Amino acid sequence: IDVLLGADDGSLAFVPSEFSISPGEKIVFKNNAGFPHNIVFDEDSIPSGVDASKISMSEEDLLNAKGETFEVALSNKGEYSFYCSPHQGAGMVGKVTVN
Ligand SMILES: [Cu+2]
Repeated sequence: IDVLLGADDGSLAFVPSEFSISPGEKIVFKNNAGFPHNIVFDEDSIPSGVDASKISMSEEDLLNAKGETFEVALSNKGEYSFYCSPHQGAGMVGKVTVN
């Protein structure tokens, strides 16, 4: 599944922001508008035992240019909350359910 980082009208949002996927399905986050952006998984809001480090960008890492991607595959079932660190306050947050 492809997820846009920033909407086509410049809104600071993940498009889509809430979605479900099957285990092993790849998520391709694509830098679109209002960059820089990043994708960070909340360590307190992911399934028990999962290493946030294996699926997240560092809060200091950034996708700076249009078209840059971050790809991740999730295996453990459950809900995962994620956000864009510089735009968290603006509401650039999401949640993926692995079912
Ligand atoms: Cu952002």
